[PDB]
Amino acid sequence: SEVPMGVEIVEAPAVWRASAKGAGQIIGVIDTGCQVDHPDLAERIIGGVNLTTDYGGDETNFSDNNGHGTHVAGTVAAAETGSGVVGVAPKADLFIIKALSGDGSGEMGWIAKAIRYAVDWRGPKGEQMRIITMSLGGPTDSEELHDAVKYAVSNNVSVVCAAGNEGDGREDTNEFAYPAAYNEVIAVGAVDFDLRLSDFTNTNEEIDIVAPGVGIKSTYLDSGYAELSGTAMAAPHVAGALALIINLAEDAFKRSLSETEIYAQLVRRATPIGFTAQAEGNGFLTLDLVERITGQFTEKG
Amino acid sequence: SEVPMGVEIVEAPAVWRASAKGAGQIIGVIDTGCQVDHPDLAERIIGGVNLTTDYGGDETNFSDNNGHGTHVAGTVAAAETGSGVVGVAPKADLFIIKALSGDGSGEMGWIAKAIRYAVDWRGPKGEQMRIITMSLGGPTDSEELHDAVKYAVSNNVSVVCAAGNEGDGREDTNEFAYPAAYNEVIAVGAVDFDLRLSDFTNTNEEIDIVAPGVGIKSTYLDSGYAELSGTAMAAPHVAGALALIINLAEDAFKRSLSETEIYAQLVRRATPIGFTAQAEGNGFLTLDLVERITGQFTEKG
Ligand SMILES: [Ca+2]
Ligand SMILES: [Ca+2]
Ligand code: NA
Ligand code: NA
Ligand SMILES: [Sr+2]
Ligand SMILES: [Sr+2]
Repeated sequence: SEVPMGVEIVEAPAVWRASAKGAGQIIGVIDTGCQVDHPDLAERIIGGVNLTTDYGGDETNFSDNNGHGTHVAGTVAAAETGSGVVGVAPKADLFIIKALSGDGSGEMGWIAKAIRYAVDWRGPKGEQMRIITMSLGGPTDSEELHDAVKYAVSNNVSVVCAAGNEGDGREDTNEFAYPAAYNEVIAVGAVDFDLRLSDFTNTNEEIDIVAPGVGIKSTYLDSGYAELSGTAMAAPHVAGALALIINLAEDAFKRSLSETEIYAQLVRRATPIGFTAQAEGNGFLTLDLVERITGQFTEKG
Repeated sequence: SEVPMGVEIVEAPAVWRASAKGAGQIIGVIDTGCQVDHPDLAERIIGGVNLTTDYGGDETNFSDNNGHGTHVAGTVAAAETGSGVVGVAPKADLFIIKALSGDGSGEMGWIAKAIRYAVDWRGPKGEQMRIITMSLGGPTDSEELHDAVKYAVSNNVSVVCAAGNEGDGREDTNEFAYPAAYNEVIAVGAVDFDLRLSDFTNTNEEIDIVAPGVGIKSTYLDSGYAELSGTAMAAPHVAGALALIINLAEDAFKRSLSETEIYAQLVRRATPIGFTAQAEGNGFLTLDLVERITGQFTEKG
């Protein structure tokens, strides 16, 4: 089906109805930018920015030299179309922030302003962003990346990061990457479709959750489709999951929720597997877990 | 058994082993003070303060004129003894803050300093407090009660409050009490042993969880035992639950956790019943829920 397996095990379809499919949420994608014209993405993308000196400092060209950030974006919100793929939140909107280059590398300061950009951003109506996603990592702790992050988190924005693919198969070796390594962030590691712990996934004391990250079919360059692998692919499932969660929990609680409140709601939709918390964090993302533990039986007409 | 039913449905016994029974955590009880000599409490109480002008401004007499704060304290940590009752965290220590009078009333400013006291407190080693509990409510929002609360929460202290017993049986009438009504607090409503929604429990958009609050047998005055009722009795189960949760989650995550992190861990040990979130918040406190969803089978020798 139009739906990939990762969007499936994560249980997004079980909650689309109650979540309005992510409708009304704007997700910032910080990556190598995006193919704006891909049929599976064009009505999701409502804008973007270029902060690399790719295309020579060209502030408004945020298309994709790599293919990476096109992939990630599909996982977050590839729309339903009969065609290709659907993302965890096919009614959420994507703001593209190209802060990586065609070589897939970026300088700490490209990231930091990307974060700030998205927080400080507004669009026509005053439509602001609530989730940001970054399937990208750096071995280096520079403060003020930290600060951009803390800037975000305390203006009720949720920050979702790939954990890093610099690890072995020991839960007990711990390997870090930034910004996933900061506490304020939602740091996502990777498992495959058999919930086996992918080898490359960084383990540490700051991992929040894991999601599918092996052979993820999603939107590719030149209106294509490709299967990539990495914690870069895990991260966006939890990015989308958050648009669902905000909607369905703001319904239920009948008000706005804090960053804190959102995180708690994410975490209660996580199911431990058999790995340590340094490896799986709070568990694997199971978006229907709350319904399932509650088991009300309702009429059917 | 020495164990009351509320400590039982809440599933405290299922996690005592892994939590060290609350060992190493100091819970502040803000109430009508406590019978320091009750056999079921004396080795739990490691100090206390009097901030009422009961016993004429007598700063160091924190015994109990009412019986209320003796009850609450038992629910939090009545120790195992073969005798009477056991609390949700029978190895946690209690600091008594009398800020209510023999008439069970207190002035907003007695509360506010009680909170501040406990935060700013230290004992011999530099043993500080992590949980505070307040089975007490006031119809009035005075800022700087708010601030005491925010003071607490941002110095990694968790604040646990009775929701209020000024409600009907409609989930949709919403009735408030302070400090339970502030967002930063963990506000607890009451259900009975059949998970029926007790009538008196305040409902609103700020309720976090519910726990047993009908006919709670606990430690009473003059080394007695009594069954009281109210959200005042719900609150302490979640107070104790937090000492368990901190211990077991700091084991698992192998570091210190923030206020945020603690709350998420509480909330994932809550099971919705069939009521709205205005009524049950995130659900009923089920301390073994995480194990149960994870279902690893381990050897037995
Ligand atoms: Ca490792
Ligand atoms: Ca009501
Ligand atoms: Na599609
Ligand atoms: Na006892
Ligand atoms: Sr985190
Ligand atoms: Sr709250």
